[PDB]
Amino acid sequence: PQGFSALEPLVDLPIGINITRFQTLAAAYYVGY
Amino acid sequence: APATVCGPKKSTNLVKNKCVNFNFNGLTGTGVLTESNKKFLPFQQF
Repeated sequence: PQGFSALEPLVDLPIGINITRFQTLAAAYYVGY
Repeated sequence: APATVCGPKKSTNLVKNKCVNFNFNGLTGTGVLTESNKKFLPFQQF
């Protein structure tokens, strides 16, 4: 839907790992880069 | 690799209405400090 809304921070994690792929566990979801 | 374990860090008393050096979590300056009325957000610091 239209309209404007900001995304406030939730949590930060000081992990040293590296990531390249990701997965996911009426069932729809949008993916934007 | 992010630092995950570090030693304890001390603290002193709080003073107001005097030009005093301050160290508020890595923020360093020199000026007087006083009570204010501006409203921040739960995640906003500076």
